Amino acid sequence: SGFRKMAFPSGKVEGCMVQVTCGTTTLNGLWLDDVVYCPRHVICTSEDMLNPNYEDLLIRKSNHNFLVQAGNVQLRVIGHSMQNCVLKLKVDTANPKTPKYKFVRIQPGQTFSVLACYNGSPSGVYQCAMRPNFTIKGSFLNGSCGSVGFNIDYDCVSFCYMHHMELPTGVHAGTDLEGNFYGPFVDRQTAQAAGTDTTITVNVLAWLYAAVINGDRWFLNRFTTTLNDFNLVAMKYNYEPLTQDHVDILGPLSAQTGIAVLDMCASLKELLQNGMNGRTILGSALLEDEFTPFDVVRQCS
Amino acid sequence: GAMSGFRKMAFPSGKVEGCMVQVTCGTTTLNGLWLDDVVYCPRHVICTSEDMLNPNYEDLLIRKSNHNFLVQAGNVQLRVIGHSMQNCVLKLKVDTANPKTPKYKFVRIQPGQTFSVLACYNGSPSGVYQCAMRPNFTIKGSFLNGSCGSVGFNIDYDCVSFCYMHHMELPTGVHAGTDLEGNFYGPFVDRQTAQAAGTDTTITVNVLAWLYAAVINGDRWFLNRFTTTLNDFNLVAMKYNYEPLTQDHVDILGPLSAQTGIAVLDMCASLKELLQNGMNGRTILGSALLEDEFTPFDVVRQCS
Ligand SMILES: CC(C)NC(=O)Nc1ccccc1
Repeated sequence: SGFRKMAFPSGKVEGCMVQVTCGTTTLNGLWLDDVVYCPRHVICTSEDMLNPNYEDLLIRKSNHNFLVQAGNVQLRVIGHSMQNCVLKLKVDTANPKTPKYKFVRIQPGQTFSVLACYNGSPSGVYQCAMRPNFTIKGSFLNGSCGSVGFNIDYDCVSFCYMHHMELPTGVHAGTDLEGNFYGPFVDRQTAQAAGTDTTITVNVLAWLYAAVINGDRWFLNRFTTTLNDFNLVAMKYNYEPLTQDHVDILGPLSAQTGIAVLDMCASLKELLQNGMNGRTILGSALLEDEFTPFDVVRQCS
Repeated sequence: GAMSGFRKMAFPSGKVEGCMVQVTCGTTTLNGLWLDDVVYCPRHVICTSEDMLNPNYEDLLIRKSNHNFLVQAGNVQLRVIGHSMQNCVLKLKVDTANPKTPKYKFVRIQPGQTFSVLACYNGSPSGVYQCAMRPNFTIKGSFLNGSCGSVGFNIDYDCVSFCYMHHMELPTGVHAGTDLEGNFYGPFVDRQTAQAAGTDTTITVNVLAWLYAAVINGDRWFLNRFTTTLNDFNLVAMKYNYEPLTQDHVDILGPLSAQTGIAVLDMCASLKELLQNGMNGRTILGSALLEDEFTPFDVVRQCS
């Protein structure tokens, strides 16, 4: 018993963090093989960062512009290129601490760990989910530009996120490791705000399934709803609509607890309309939405 | 501001990952901590299921030889050249010093203080989380199976301060353990006899540090114009199962009080009203819950 949210052990990622400096700007880079990955906005001054031509500003930088430092050892840039919003700096030295790794792109509602870094130094690690509005909750004290998000599967690190900027609303925004932004954001000093966030409905249901596996059962009722009717009530409460895909992902938990997905959806619809009336689920008075169905399957199976 | 939307973080775990090993005695398998040429693990690794109600560890240990213990780091078998007991922690000397040994200390923590736990299974790091030593001397840990010997730690200036090792799960869902010198936190014993955690309380000094942090970051809806006496506050607080506040904790919040202009007992009056009215969907620093697992030490350093 006991459901604590956990981040992946960060050691494999710690051995890849470096410090990247262009002019006055300093931020974190990801050193894998003989390439350092970092946000492309490190080559911008105050003049440039309003509507910059990144590819034109980038060719006109040499290789020695870039100050790459890994501990006390300065890595030697022997080439640079751009891939969407990530700058790629090929260096002369392969990282001997390079782990088994992959670049993957995740979907809103999926969870990963972030290794918060400052000036290339790892400061802390936390578990989070990609919000439905494609932002990640976190403060200025939860990593600066170039900190990465990742999952670990087997012994392989799946890099899925790189932090590019902190929005004023206590959330940050970024890209995958191929430079494609998550959400309608641009790497520019312009008026940018996150849309209205919603609650990740499939994750709440995963969490309610976890509560049932830990014998927290008071909220279960004999009723079922339709996917159509559940969605009607869900959106009124700023919950995400549930898709038939989400229903299928929840399949294994339904088979392991005996609670059909639309059976559990009736309990969650009741929770939304009446609250918990002074009760708790898994020890919390609030519904958790940063546990994927697979997070529960790992921890509770 | 700086801490708008702050999430709690564990320390980067890599330095501890390098010290985790698997310790087996007979058919019992759990985690050990490999520092220099010593492996530390719970002493009940030497117990059978029948020993667990009333193990005589001194008796069980003297019947063990160095070759009773199987220590494994990855695919490498470490060879035990000695064993001794320090309180509830078993200490296995091995013939190989851990080349990944970080700079480290053994420290005992008080309730309310925070640290990270590297949850491990079969010597293998599985996950990491940040927590506080609860006032009832337990920690709320992961689902678990065989995470005994997982350690809790702080990192400061690349030196790892080891403060906790997991020993047992109480019937409540919470966990109990020792410092790295083998002394339990709280009144628990490493036996399978009927043990129950006391009624847990909210760490009030940590809540007040959190509310102060919210004020530095411009989140001010919960402040009132009232103040209170320390003993009027403690009368109300304990009725909400909040931990009593001492002059020590008043002093500890002193820097935050000076940085915001809000006297500690002023904030206490604000907290008293929060407990009265409740946060009912309203958020502080982006969190819909009164956080009690962030210490005044961390707030002052993150809000210079
Ligand atoms: C509750 C919100 C902030 N999320 C987290 O706390 N993730 C996290 C995971 C492991 C250790 C510390 C934190």
